[PDB]
Amino acid sequence: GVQVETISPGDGRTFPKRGQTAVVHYTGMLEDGKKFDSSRDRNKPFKFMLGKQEVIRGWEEGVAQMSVGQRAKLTISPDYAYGQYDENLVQRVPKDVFMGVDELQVGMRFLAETDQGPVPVEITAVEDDHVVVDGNHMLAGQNLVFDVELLKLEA
Repeated sequence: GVQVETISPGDGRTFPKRGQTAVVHYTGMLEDGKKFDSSRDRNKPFKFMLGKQEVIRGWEEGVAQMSVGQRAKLTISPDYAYGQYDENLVQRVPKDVFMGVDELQVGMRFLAETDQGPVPVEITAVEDDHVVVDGNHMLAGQNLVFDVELLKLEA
């Protein structure tokens, strides 16, 4: 699930509700603390509507527990973030499928035709007779930690 630890208190009175626009500054990190996203690095607060599923479940339920002005640590499990690692989204392609006359790089990300539709995949390994294509989210299976400050509530 998601756990909320207060960093700085809010007003303890105004809390997000469905359909309301929450305005936040956030820093996203892996469990070890390595940063992967931060609205503060863009100098732009991040806005999202509660209940619209514009953010992960840990945010939907975690930010709802925060009052305006509050800064809090959100500890989020994979099921409440970008999901567990899906082994069905990893496959070995015999290399014949790829038909470029120029470099085919490990780490290249692109939209591939999948049974679920055109979705992003990544070449994570190339072997002599096989290419490993991984469609998992880059953060799949990762416990995440967010520094979130609820700057405003709007509607």
